[PDB]
Amino acid sequence: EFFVNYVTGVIARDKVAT
Amino acid sequence: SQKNGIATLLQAEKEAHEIVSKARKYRQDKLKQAKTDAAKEIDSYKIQKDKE
Repeated sequence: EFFVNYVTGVIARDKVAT
Repeated sequence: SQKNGIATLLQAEKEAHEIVSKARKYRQDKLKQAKTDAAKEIDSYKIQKDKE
């Protein structure tokens, strides 16, 4: 699934839109 | 496509290393010519001032 040199992470859906 | 997810990245880093090699080899051949043209000069000067 793509499109140091890049950032990876994970967040709660409560703030995905913001 | 998803495999295009590396098309813009692998080639980007390859271009980065290409410009690297450009900096480290266009200057290296200058080290080749500089170390050579300045080495064939001394003996030629010696003979130039040794005919006299």
